This record gives sequence, C-alpha cells and structure tokens, in this order.
Amino acid sequence: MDVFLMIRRHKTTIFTDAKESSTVFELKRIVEGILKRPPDEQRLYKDDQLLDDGKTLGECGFTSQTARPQAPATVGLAFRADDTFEALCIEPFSSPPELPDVM
Amino acid sequence: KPNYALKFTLAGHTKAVSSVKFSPNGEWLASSSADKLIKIWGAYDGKFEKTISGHKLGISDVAWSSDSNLLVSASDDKTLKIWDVSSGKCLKTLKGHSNYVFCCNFNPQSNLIVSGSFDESVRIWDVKTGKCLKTLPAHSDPVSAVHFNRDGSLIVSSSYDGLCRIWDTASGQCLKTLIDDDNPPVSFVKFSPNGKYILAATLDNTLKLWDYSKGKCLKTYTGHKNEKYCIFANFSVTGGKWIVSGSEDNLVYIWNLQTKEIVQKLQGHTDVVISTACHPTENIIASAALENDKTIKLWKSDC
Amino acid sequence: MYVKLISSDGHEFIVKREHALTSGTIKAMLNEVNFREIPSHVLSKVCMYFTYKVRYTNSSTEIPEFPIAPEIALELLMAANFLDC
Amino acid sequence: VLRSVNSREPSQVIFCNRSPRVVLPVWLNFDGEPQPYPTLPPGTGRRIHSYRGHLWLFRDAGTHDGLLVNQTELFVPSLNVDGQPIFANITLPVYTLKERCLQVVRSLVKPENYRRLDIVRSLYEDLEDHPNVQKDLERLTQE
Repeated sequence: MDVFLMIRRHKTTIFTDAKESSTVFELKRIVEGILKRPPDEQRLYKDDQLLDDGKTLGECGFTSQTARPQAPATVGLAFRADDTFEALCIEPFSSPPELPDVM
Repeated sequence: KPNYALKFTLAGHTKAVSSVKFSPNGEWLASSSADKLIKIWGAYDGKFEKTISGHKLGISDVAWSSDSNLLVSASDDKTLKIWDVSSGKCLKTLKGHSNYVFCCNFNPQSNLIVSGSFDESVRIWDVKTGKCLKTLPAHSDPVSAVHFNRDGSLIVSSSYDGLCRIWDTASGQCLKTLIDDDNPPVSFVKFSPNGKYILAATLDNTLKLWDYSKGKCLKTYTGHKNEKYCIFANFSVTGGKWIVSGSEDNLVYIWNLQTKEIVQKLQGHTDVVISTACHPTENIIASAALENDKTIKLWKSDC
Repeated sequence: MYVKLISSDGHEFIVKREHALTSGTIKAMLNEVNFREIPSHVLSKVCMYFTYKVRYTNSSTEIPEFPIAPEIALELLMAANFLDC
Repeated sequence: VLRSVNSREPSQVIFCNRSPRVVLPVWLNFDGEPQPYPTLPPGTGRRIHSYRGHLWLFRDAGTHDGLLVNQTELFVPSLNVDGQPIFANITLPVYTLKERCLQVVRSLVKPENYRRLDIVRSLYEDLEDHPNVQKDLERLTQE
C-alpha cells in the first residue's frame, strides 16, 4: 500500500510516496538523499508526535486512506542545530484571497 | 395426434397483428394490431365484421368481458380503452400508466380490469368508473402479461425482471414470487383453467408449467424459437390436452401437455407468429403474425 | 530525479522530475524553476495534481475526485492555463 | 451515424457507478438522438434491460461532464455466452487540471457573471465551452 506525503520544514516541502510498511528510518534516508543531512541529524513528526526510527509509517498513522495523492499527509521535519535540535517549525502557505462576488 | 389444417386467412390489418382472442361465447374473434385498429371477425367463417378505432398508437393486446359484450385494449399510447363491441364505441379511456401498456384482462366478474405496462407497474381498474383502484409496484422491469385466475381472487404477472408474481386482487398483496436459479425475462404468463397451475414463457425458447401451491416447475416445452418477442401461449382443452404457442420460425407449435412432445407444427404464416388463441368449444386455433405477414389464420382439427 | 519549483512567496516545493513534466510548460522551462506569479497555496495544489495525475493515469483502481476548494479555483485555473496541465 | 441498431436481442447490463458523481445514462436511439435515462447515485449499481447493438454513454447528471464506461466513451452490450449480466463500469476520467478547474468554477458562478471575473479574458471562452453530448457525438463520429 502506498502513502502519499508532504515532508515539511521551514519553507521546504518534499512531495514523496512511500509504502505503509516502510520505516521512519527509511523515510529519513529519502530526506537525506535530497537535503544532505544524515538520519541521525533528523527528527520526523506527525503533528507534534516524534516518530521513532523503527516504526512503520502505517504504525505512525499514515495509511492509504489518510495519505492520498490528491490530499497528502504532512510529516514535520527538524534538523540538528549544534548541541541540540531546532524546534519543529513549518511555515504556512500563502493565504487565499476572499471569494469574489460571483461566488 | 391433432390434425389442424388451415381453413381461413383473415386479411385487413396494414401492420403487424399483435393479439387474437375468441369471444367467450364462441361467436367472434377480436384482433388488435400495430396499425392502431381492432377488428371483429366471425369465429367460424372468418367473415370481417367491423373495425374499431380510437387509439393513437399501436395496440399490444385486447381482451373480452365474460359476457362477450365489452373489449379492453392496451396501447403504446399509454392508455387502455373499454369498448362496446356492438356499437364499436369507446366507453372509457383508462389513463394512468406512464409508458406503453402491453397487456390487459377482465376478471371473471368483469367489474375489474388488470393491466401491465413497460412502466413496471400493474394496475387494477374499475370497469364502471374507469378509475384506477390500485397501482401495484409489481416489478422492476417491463410487465409482459397479466391474468386473473378462475374466480378473480388472484392476479399473475410476468416481467422482464425474471419473476412471476401472484397477487391478491382484493388487498394488492404479493402472495408468491415464482423464482428459480436462472432468471431469463418472463415473456408471458397465464393461469391454467382450474387455477392450480401457471404457464410461463421465457425468452430462452422455453415454456414452463408451474405448480402454484408448491411453487415449483413441473413440465417444460421446447423445440420452438422464442428469444425476441413476447409470444402468447394457450392451453387447448376442447379435444386432446395440448399446449399451443407461436414461434419465431413462423410456425404454430402444438405439444402434448402430459408427455411434452411436439405433436404438430402449423406452416403458413410469413413472419413471426406472436399470438395464438384456442376456441372455447371447438377445436379451432387462431394465429396472428408480424409485419411481413399482417394476417390472422384460422385452423381446425378433428381432435 | 527531483526538481525544485519555487513559489512567488519563496516556498520551495521539491517534486519528482517525472511528476513535474506533467506540465508542458515545465518541460520547456526545464534543477530549479521560479514561478514569480504563482503563490504557495496554489503551487502546492499543483504539485498534488502532479501526484494525482501520475498515480491514477492508466490505472483501473477506482479514480477519486481531485478536490479544489472554492477560494483557490480561479488562481488554480490561471496556474493550470499557464502550466498547460 | 452513431446509432443503436434494432436488434431486438435482449441484453442485461449492470450500470455500475464507481464514480463520485450522480450519473446520467444516455441512450442513442435508432435515429442517433440522445435519450436520457434515470440517474445513478454515486457508488450504486442497477441491473437494467437493454439490447445487443444499443449505444450508451454516461455523463455527470448536473453538469454533463463526460464520464468513462469500461475505460472508454461509448458502451455497446456485446456477445453474451455465459448468461451473466454484462458490467458497465462507470468511472471518473483523470481530468486535466485546467478542465477540472473549469468544472469547479462553472459550479460556483452563474453563466451571467462569467465575464465578471479577474481572469485572462481568453479563459472566458473556456468557461462557456460547456460539455454537451451533441458536441461529442459530432466529435466521436468524425474520429
């Protein structure tokens, strides 16, 4: 089963899919291939929940039903910063204009 | 065993003849046609009597009252009409169906008419008022035939949905659905004259005799062709005990009711034989054929 | 393997290159591409469409609806008209 | 043209609506004219009575958006050898992003107020180029 994800940190969003049965650690390897930082320097999140390397994505709550291609699920990403980790911080997308009169 | 031979060809309709019915008193033959006309003929000599007109589109079926005075007809124009046969006048037009009306019959008392339509409903009508007394949500596909049993207490209907259903006339309640593992469209149904059995045609070249009380099939009749048209069949009871039906190979088929073997095939029509009728007292068959023929034929047997 | 599509408001969207080639424009424009006129609440939805399109094209598993909130329809229409996808 | 043939050979069909739309089956009669039939709620099926050689297409019932049936535009009941009803699986096509955008806008603005919009004037034409079945029938037969 495929899950469809947005991995987000600051003003960065990675669109990727993964298997429900694949691990958090394997997802960090995807991030590493793109953003250089090794798995040990990453923290992945579902909302405010720190995800453990050895859990599967299914076990964290990412499933085919909750993580769809047209509506992917968000994974938060935080990097090591010197002695500790930065706080989780996802910048919101731009806001939509008010609905014109016709709607 | 029987020896039906052709005696008269009745010519006059200008399109397919849909239905032939002998009057219950044996004197008359009524025919209906895609040409929107009803015609009356002498039952023994074939002599043309009169033409009855009024419907706006073709007619599928016509039926006599018990006293041979009234006719009801069922039309693609979505109505039925009640006719005074001696004057040829339309007494009532029964309106209510939302699509083609395919079949009709009086009850034995002849105070009620039953009708079935492409619109999947069966309706019960008051002969005197012309008002619809009951609309039964009878089937989920076109209704091909409706028939009252011998005392008017039950109605049997057949439908392209594969079912025959038996209805209580007074309450409108479905008392029994005849269902089998295989459900091809049911193209015709009729109670036997004693009301204990039901003859059903299906669009797989098969006629079946059902036991109403047990709800189980007792006999099948095959060898004819029937995959397209809703062909009318009959019990022949005046001489030997036959089943009679038309056929898409332009023949009338006659089977031995008990043994189920074909005993005669009548050749003469030039198109599909879609209607047959059996005289109430004499060994006489009426048969009617489609657009490449347009005639009724009368055949007589010595038994 | 991947390309980076950058919105007008600086958000950086990283998507599979094959997925970005869904847009005929992006094929020509193309690694990195800036969209000076398309903000992030629209470009993110365009990326979702890329995912949806590639996943459900030539498949017979039941196709769901691509959802579009009313507030983003016009810009997305303009983005889609611009992107030729 | 594209028209049903009067085969008179009955054929049972399951109209199976595997789409999120209310589906409107359209029968092309023996003169090729489109006839609308009762609609199917999303995610429902109905066995129906039709005929060999009869032509059907399927649309969104409120907007006339074209839909797929067995992965194509037109459905004709074919040879049946097993006695089972033939499945007509109705599904959503993968609409272009633009086309799906037009669909959502059309659903929110009345066609009087189409040109009361802050959009490139060229897309005005695309909004009012609605899907209609006759437009496709000329398309389908000219293919």
